Formats: sequence, structure tokens, C-alpha cells
Amino acid sequence: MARNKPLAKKLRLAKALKQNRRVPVWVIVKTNRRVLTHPKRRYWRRTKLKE
Amino acid sequence: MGKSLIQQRRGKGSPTFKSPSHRFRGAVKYIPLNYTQEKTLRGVVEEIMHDPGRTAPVARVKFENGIEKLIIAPEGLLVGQEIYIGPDAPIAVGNTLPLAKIPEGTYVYNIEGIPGDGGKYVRAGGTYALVVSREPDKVIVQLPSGELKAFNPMCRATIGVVAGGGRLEKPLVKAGKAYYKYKARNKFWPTPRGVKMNAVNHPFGGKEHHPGKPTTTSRRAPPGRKVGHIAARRTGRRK
Amino acid sequence: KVGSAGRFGARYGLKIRRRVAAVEAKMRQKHTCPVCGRKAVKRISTGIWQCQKCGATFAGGAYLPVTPAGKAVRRITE
Amino acid sequence: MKPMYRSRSWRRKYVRTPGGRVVIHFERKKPKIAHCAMCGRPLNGIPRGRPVEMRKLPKTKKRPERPMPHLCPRCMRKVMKEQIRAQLS
Amino acid sequence: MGSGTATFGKRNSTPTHIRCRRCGRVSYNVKKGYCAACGFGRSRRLRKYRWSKKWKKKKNAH
RNA sequence: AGGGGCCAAGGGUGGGGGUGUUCACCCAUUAAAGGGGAACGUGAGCUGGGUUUAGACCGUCGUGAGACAGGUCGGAUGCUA
RNA sequence: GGGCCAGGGUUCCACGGCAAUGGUCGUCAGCCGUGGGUUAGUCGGUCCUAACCCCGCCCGUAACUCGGCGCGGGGGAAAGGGAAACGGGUUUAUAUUCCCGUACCGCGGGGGUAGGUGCGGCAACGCAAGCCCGGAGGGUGACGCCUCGGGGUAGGCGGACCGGCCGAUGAGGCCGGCUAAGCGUAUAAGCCCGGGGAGUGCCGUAAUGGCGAGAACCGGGUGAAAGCGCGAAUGGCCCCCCCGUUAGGGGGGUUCCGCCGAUCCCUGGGGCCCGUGAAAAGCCCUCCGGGAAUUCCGAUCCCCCGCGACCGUACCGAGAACCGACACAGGUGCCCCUGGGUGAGAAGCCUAAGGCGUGUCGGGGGAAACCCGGCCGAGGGAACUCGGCAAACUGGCCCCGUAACUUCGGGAGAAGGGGUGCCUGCGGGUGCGUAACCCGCAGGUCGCAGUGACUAGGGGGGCCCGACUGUUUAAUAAAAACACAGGUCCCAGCUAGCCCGAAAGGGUUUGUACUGGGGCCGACGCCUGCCCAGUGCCGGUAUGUGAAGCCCGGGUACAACCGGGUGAAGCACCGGUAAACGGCGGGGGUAACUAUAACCCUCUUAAGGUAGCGAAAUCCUUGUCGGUUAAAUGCCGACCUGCAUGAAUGGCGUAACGAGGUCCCCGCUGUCCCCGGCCGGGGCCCGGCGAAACCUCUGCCUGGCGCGCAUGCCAGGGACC
RNA sequence: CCCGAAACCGGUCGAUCUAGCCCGGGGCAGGGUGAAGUCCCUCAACCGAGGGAUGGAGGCCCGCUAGGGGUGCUGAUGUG
Repeated sequence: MARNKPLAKKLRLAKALKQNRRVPVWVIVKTNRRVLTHPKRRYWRRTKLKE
Repeated sequence: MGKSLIQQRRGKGSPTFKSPSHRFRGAVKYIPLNYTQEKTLRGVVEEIMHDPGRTAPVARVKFENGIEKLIIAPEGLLVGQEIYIGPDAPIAVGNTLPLAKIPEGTYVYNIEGIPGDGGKYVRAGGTYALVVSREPDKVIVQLPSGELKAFNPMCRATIGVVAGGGRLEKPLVKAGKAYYKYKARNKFWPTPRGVKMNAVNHPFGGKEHHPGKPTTTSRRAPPGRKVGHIAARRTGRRK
Repeated sequence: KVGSAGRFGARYGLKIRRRVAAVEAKMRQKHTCPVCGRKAVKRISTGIWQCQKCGATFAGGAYLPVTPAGKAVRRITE
Repeated sequence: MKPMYRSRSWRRKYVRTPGGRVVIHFERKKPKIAHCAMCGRPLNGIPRGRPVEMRKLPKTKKRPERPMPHLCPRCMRKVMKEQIRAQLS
Repeated sequence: MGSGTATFGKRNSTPTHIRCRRCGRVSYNVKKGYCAACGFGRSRRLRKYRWSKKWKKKKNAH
């Protein structure tokens, strides 16, 4: 099917997805150069996981 | 030194060496809680099936107190034969009665060794025990090996012979058909020889075909060194 | 000459296939029902024989309905 | 559908939509013949249907009128002869 | 097994190891029902050892 | 037509049959079918049959593991200067 | 190419871009940025239970986060078992789920009537079920193998009609013509039932075969798929003629007849067997019926009101979303395996629906050498080489014919020889009436060649080994090795033997001598001599001997201690035992004649190599002789004195069989004499892109020397980058 | 002084690789040969003889079906 996620696993996948953003520009102003790179960036292909 | 051997694996009860118990069929019980004396008990052959692991045919019997149990099938049984259990069972084939109640010089199978333990003796295809002599003290019965064991006279047994004779009369034919049989039973196979097994694998025999030390082994020999002709009294076929 | 031994081909050697041809041939023979007496009994399975006419199923030898050992039991008497 | 292998509960009829899409459907297996069991014969006046279908179908199909619908009339043809002999003596 | 490693490796596909209900590391083996890291399923206790493993992360945390 | 000796390397000094064979044995030719050296010329050229891996068999030896320049089948030949 | 499981995890979808990423560019994208999307009573999860697992308890263990049994409970298949649904429409992205239509599960009401808790028919049997809590029982759920036949229809194709199109001539071709799940009403070979009553005994199936425990043969009954109608004039295809920047639309007509050929799917027989081939949830029936019944009751019959706890659904699913670090020529399950032509074909080629030209770097040199794939080579026909390795040849199909050998099964598709196209006209078979195919026959006739392509065995003989099929060093050895069927020796009476375990306990064992455990040998055919001296095993042991204990004596105020008897297994000792491990010898002398020695002496150490086979998968050695080659350290046959054979540490021999070792013959052939030319991809140049191995230095050559195998020291010579 | 290896041992962690064992499922174009089994005709008193059919077995053959294996080329690659 689907497969075939468990509800929770989708919660976890969703979280990893959240971590896989790019910071916003304004924080960056607030910082005035700065913590960047966002360090977690996870690529779907590039990386695994956990499950 | 070398690994545990082929026999030592067996003893673990690990699964390559574990009998299936889920494709296999019932065991014999005669049941002594309704006793032999003050009998009450006849039954009807409900069906006859082949039991895989006995390599013999077996009977389901429907008793008239309402219990269903298997009894190892006699030759020349019909489905709808009545089998009786007790001493006041008729003296005929497939009927079960105590040894004392059974005549001398009649063929008998499924003999008890402790009264009321359900048959622990003569439960193979086509082979049969002979009642040679009977005395109220002890009844001596002659076993399939030619060898006489004394049993209590209040053991149960069934009159007749087992069914499924000729069993080794027909050959096994090929390695395929044989493979098929061993799955039906349990018997570690294909089984090779120790002689071209390496010195690690097996106590006798090296790289090439020749035995190490003598094949013939002690009766006080170690576990894992008791392979070959075990405690042989003689060997060969000559003076 | 060949029996049912033709299945084997070239193979198994004389004695086994000769045995096989003989044992199967007799196995094939019409056998007299112990129940009725008409020549109905055929082999369902190993050691299991059944009479088409009466429907009786009974245990017997693997190849033949009756073995020489089975025959001995009848002779001692009830 | 979700079963791919042609397993037993799986088995297939071709179905047409008019769309002309032509999609595979599973079919329920076709009926095994209930027996007398007292002597093995397929029973007259005893249905065939799928074991699910019998739930939502009628009971008339599921029996004949005579006692023990499960066995054949001739096998019952034995049984009454016995029952009376039994009341008589 | 030896070489031809590419030819071989179609399993791993199946998974036998996860984020654990108890610890949260990547070792709750679905098949055994055992966490390799924490020891959940196996034991009431957390896995901890003289060598250690578990301890090392904790000290490191301090 | 030889035997034996001197000068002389300019040139020539082969083809096949057995053998893993350098050697050697033989055949038919040939003028003659010479010898020796070059990492016993020549594997960042080939070939890989043999010698001396790991599989196996026989003989001998050895209690046995196991061995043999005894016999024997099979057993990879990397690199963009 | 289409749909999906695992697995991945936003890769999906839109908009805006290109710094990075993509084996090159990039305006594209799977990248970057920013937003958004997976909706379920009727799909599946969830339920059941399997092989099996865990927990408590009992018990073990020093003890446990350890351990096996026995109880009791609970868990275990997103391809087992199993309640119920399809079609069409719509979205940027989702949909059997949202919408529309039609259908329906479970539970819970309500209202009627069968129902004095069912009436009516001799019977084979009729439906508008059978009041009821409870537990019981019984069928069905429910299961191994492969043919053959019977049915279903997805669907391939000719003819005819209706439109669209293409179009020398206006023909022929292409194309659209569809009907769902759910219902209602019908299924019918199996399988029962009456009548009848097996005459040389009859009859049937494709077939085996049925019958007097009911034939032949007549009427019934009875249980898969299938048809029609509802569903449905719709809807969905397909056109036509008008409205136009646009939007939103409108009116129309066709939407068809047969007959014919098929995977699968479902249903009977039948063949098989030293695999005799899980459960339960649930239904359906029945037994009893706790109670309620006549003001009654009940709702399987109708019709109708209400409701649906929870998770999942995106996309990919692959020569770029998986896994291999890589978008890797790898390799991982199913389903479409019946598209057309072909032809035995799920084959090749070509071609249709469908998909793509991102198996993601381009261009140039007619492109020389060299290298990979591949094409062709006269004459000769393996002279090459360890070796015909490689390669070639044969080739499909039909007909003829077919040896040695043999386990009579096979060898065998032996071998060898002939034929095969198109056309024109016939005949046969099956059927029904000229369909759908298939099998033959005659005539005419073209090419070099008719399996013209693609597909497509070279053959023959001796020998060695191993019976075969299988397996083997996953990844330098596929073999002769291994298994193997067959044969034999051995052990055990089940409270066993053997084996596992620290222990409790456990495997075999739902097992019981036709068992089941352990070795040896390794199909068949003929056989398997001889030895128990040595080793080993086994049985036994008066006697000697043989520990600790106890006893007695001595010693010690006790004790250590010392001595003797008593001394079990064990040893010495006796017998058996080689299909247990193993062994199985030497000299001399002698026969009409030269040869040898059938012959006769002698001694070790138990016995003295027997049936066989042998210069061997035997040193010397290329023995010798013979075959075979012109010529053969080969092979083969023979002799055989075997350096250093031999009988279940199996001997010999062997049909059939082999990606096994070796040898010969015929065909054939660029392996060779002896190489050429061609073709495509590289090479080589350009443009863009862009690494590695490794790195004291460097324009030498020759000799001498030197760690004795130098560019660099020494002496000459060559020497522009 | 510093570095340097093959071990050994103790407690742990793997059968998603792979080996065998078990449950429950699935896959495998087409073609050949032709056994037992069964039947008939003609010819013979019988013994049998000749012919043809039917059936359909195989650790079976052919096969680049799918799939499994991997012999030779000691070819191609051998910083793939």
C-alpha cells in the first residue's frame, strides 16, 4: 500500500521535515552576522533517518 | 581441538534436529481412570488415517463415554468395527484385554509395561509380539527382537498384528523420494562420512580416505568420541 | 518386458525396477474386499485400501492389502 | 487491488468500466460441496454458496425438510430403522 | 560472502531497529522486541556497563 | 667423395612428429640445416603448458595429524608514462 | 510501458530562480526560496489463529537484566483464514473515500401480516422461516501433488450497416459504435428421487470404467460461473451546425447486426504416493429449553427511523526517488504472460495502445598507426599450439533409414541420403452447411540459394574417472570431490541406548526394534581369500596385585605415625572378534638342448597375496612388441619379473549419463603458410567539464670502478630548446 | 624515552548477509519421447503371432520463457 506509516512515525518524519527548513532572514538581522548553516539540514536522499 | 560433533548437536533440541509436532498425529492412550476391572467401554472406528512420524497407519476411535483417542491400527480393520477395552472384551482381533485374559500362543501388540500407561511397547508397522508362556505370577512375552521380557499380567494389550507391514519390503528408490520421507519424519540428512571430514570436524579420518584410529569404541568412552561401532562385542562375518 | 519400470528410464538398475514392476503390478491387481468379497478394493494411499462397492477403508500392507504376517493372525483363532 | 499475487481469496474477474478502464476485481472462491459425512455424498437440497453469502441468504437453501438436513435421506434411511428398533426393545 | 557486495545487498530493505520508546536511540529491534542501546524489552533496567556505553553519553552530557 | 688443419661473422644456418621441455630422439628436405652470451635475453609484450598455494585421487611412509622435487586432473597474470 | 509490496520520506504540487547540485550547458529539475496537498461504516489495518513467542506462577542457579519443563493467561501473517460497493464526475496536487447515482453492513427501534409459537402437497417436494435466555452437539469454515475433459468470457479477427478520415482510380484501409459492482429472475455437471427391471450380460467416456448395495432406459428433484431486465432514454464514446477579443454556452444526429477463433477463471472424473497432507473466529442446522404465552406472543417476510469509536491513503516503486558512499551496465516479490504480423512460442524482428529520445557532454578528422566489437578472404585444409583454444560447420521441419553396446528401459534426434518457395486447381478431417482451421495431392514457374531473413545439434570412434539427476571452495579449483539409491557392521527392551544441560531439566518422542541412534562402503553385474601375532573392542577372571574407609597390631597419657588383613573398578591372566585398525616374506639348487623352472630344500614374525587386475590417475624408462603417425618421450592394446597392486582403508567390470581427464577420424574452418581490406565505437583535434597513481633531481651513452647488476665517481664520445 | 603485531581472556551484540530447520503463500513459453494401465482386429484348438488405438509416467530430453547457476573465451575490465 501506502506503506504504511504508523501515526507516530509520521509525527517523527514531520518533525525531521520541520528541522529541514532554512532559518529566516530576520533572525539573521537580529543576530547581525551570525549563527547560520542551519546545521541540521537533512536531505531526503542524502541522509537517513531514524526509524 | 575440534568442534562438537553431528550427534552432539542433536541433543540440544535445536530445530534442524527437532521433530515436527504439528504435522504429526496422536499417541496411543488406553486410559486407566475407567479401569480395566468394572469395564464399561466399547468404541467405534471413527476414521483411519496415516500418522507421518510413525511411518504406519493409525485409527481414530470414538469411545462411548465420550472421549476421542487414537489407538494404533490392527490389520484387517473396517471403519465401523467395534473395538472393546476391558477383560470382558471379546477375545478377537483389535479387541483389548489384559495379558492373563489373552490366550497363550496368540499374537498380540501394544503391550503395557506399567499397568495403565497406554502402550509403550509394540507400536510399529507389521511387527508383533508372541505370548510364549503365561503364569499368574508373571507373563513372559517375546518381543520383535527375539528377546523375552517379563511383564506384569495386568498389562493391557490388543489381539492381532499392527497394519502397514511390507514397509521395508519396498525400497526407497532414489535420493529424492528419500528426501521426501525424512521431511515427513525427522532424520538429519544428507549424512556424509567422517573419513574425508577434516581432523577438526570428526575424531577419525583426515583429508583423504582412510580411518585415523580404530572405529571400535569403549563403553566408558567420552561424549563426542563415541562414534563408530559402539561397544562392539564382535564385528565382521567370519571366524 | 517392462512394467511401470519404464518411468525410471535407463536408471535405478535391474533389481529395483524389476521389484517395482512386480510389486506395482500386484498392487494394481483387483483385490477381494474383506468386507464383501467382490474384487473392488483399490489403493488410496500407503497402507490404506478402500473398496469402491461397500466403501470400506482399512489398513493393510503398503503394496498389497494383506501381508504374509497379517495372514498369520487370522489363523490363530478367536 | 492491494493483493497482487494470485492467492486463493484473490482470483480475478475482468471488470469493465465503460470508461474503458478495464480493472481487475477479486472474486470470492466458488463453492465446495457440503457432505453427508455419515456416508460421503454431496447432499441434495443443500446449497452451494460461498461461506460468507450463506449469512445473508436464506436458510431453505441451507436445509431439506426431513430431520438431520446434514445427512442424506438414505443414510437417514438407516437411522430411523434403528430408532424404532430401539424404542421397541 | 566475501566480495560481490553490490550484487548481494538487497536486504537491508527490511528494518529491525528503531527510536525507542524508552531511550529514544536507534535500536529498538522490532523483531526481538529488545533495544540494543537501552535494554528496554529485555530488562526493567537500562543497559549500563563498566566499559561503558550509556555512561559515556551521560558523562559527556555533564 | 672424405679426414685433418688455416683465414674468415659479410650473409645463411629451415620445416615438421613426440615431450611442459631449454637438451635430446626421429622423418623428409637442405648448401648447411654450427654453438654460446644479452635480468639461465625477452611477463610495466604475449602465452601460462610445466615448477612450488589453497580442491582431489593413487602408491609409499606414518598410531595419528600429516608428508612427498613420487605419479596425477584443476587451479587469476594488475598500472592512464 | 501500466498497477503495486517492502523500503524511502516530501522526493509530490504550484510560483520565483540558478550561487551550488545534476558524469557537460541549463532558461529545466528531484537543487535553492516560498506557499500547499494524503479526507473512508462498506479498501486494508485492526479480529483469528499458525510455525512460534512472552508473562505470572511452580523450579533451578551463589545469583541474575540467566535457564529448560509443567500450569494459567496473553501475543503472533498490511500476500494464510476473514462481513459488506461499484460506476461516473471533480481537484494544481487527493479520492471505490469529496460530489452524483445506484447499492449495502453491523447494532438499536417502529408499524403491519404468515405465526392456536408456520400453513399447504401420496411422493420425489413448496417459502412470506425457526417464540426464547442458556449451554451442548453436528456440518461448512479447512489446506499435498499433476493431466485430461466440461462450462464462463476478457478478447484478438472477416462480413454487413452508421458517421469521422485518408485518398492514383475512387478504390482499399484506418477509426468510434460502451455497459459496472448491488439486485430480481434464471444456473447445472456432479448429486438424490419415483417408474422399470440386468436377454450371447448390457452401456458409456477423451479416458480409466459402472452396474443386480437398482442396469440399459423414461419422468422428476437438487447446489459454480453464465443470460436478460433493473442499474440505464441516463451516463460515457463519436460526430454536425451555430453563438466569440472574451466568458458562459445552444440546438442537433450516431452511439450498431451477426457467425467465428483463443489466457485464465470454475467444475467433474482420473493418475500419484514408505510428505497422507494446521486452528479458530464466524455462519447454517439441531438438542434442549431458564421463562413469556391467547387481553397473547414473536419479527428469519416487508417497509421504514437513527448511528459508524481508532490508524493508514501523497509520490516513487526504478539502467535518476529502494539498496550498493555514486542518478553504479549490478541486483529485490507480484500482476499485465491472450495486442497485431510471425512462428511450436510469454522466442526473434517489425509494428499497435502506451512511454521515451536525460540508459544525459557536444562537434570535427572519410578517421592514418594502434585497441574493442564485428564482416569478408584465393590456394591449401590444424602445417599453429600443451591442446582444433578461439572460431567454423551443421541447423528449423518433413520423409527415408538407423550400428556397436544393452541394466532391454535405452542407445537414438545414431549415423547417412532426400525434400521444403510462389502460383493455379483439387481432395481429406471436424463441423455446420461453406463458418473457423488443419492435413495432404497435381500442374505450372523463378532464383546462385525456398528453415533464403531471424530462429536454428557439427558428427563418428577408443580410453580414464565417477553410476545418474543433484551439491561443492557465495568471491582464482564445478572436478575425478561430495551427496546418492543399494550393501554391511554395531548399540538399545522405553524406568533403554545415544546425545544436550551448572542445575532443574532437555533432544530423539504425538518415536518403541518394518524403531531410531552411530559408523563404513557407495547404482547395477560378478565377487569379497587369508590372519586375533600387534593395536583396538568385547566378555570373564581362581590367583597375584589394587586406593580411601573400616578392622586388628604397634605408637602416642590423645594425635600425627608405622605395620598387616580386608582390597572394588583397574592391571597382569583367558577366550572371542579383520564388511574393527591393519599385515598378506626372503635366498639358494634342478628338466631330452641353450633358456626358464612345473620341481625341491631353508628360515622370520600371526598369516604369506588368493579371484582379479597390472609399465597403472614402473623408478630406471622414450621397457619391449604391436597398432596408430612419413616421422608420435603420446594414446591404445599386449607382455608383466608390481622400485612401492589387490578385494566394503572394497577388487574387477559396467549399459545409460557428464560445461570432467587424455587420444583418433570425417566434415569444416584466417589457428597457420601470410596477411589485406572493410565497418562501427575509441584513438587523434576542438569546445565545455575535469581527476589519479606517485613525486630528492636531472639532456645521455659506453667502459672501468664501486655493496661485486651506475645518468651523477674516472676516462672518452655525442649534445641548441 | 616514544611508537610499533599477531594473540589471549572476560562481558556483551548480530541469522535484514548467509546456512539449514519450520509455517504459510507464489513462480515456471513451447515442444518431444512414451512406460504401466485399458481396448480392438486379423490369424491359431491352445500356445502365441501381426497391426493399430487409447492413456499418460519421469529427481526425463530439447529450450538464451521467466527464473537459478556460471563452463570456455584464461576474451572485455582490471586507478572498473
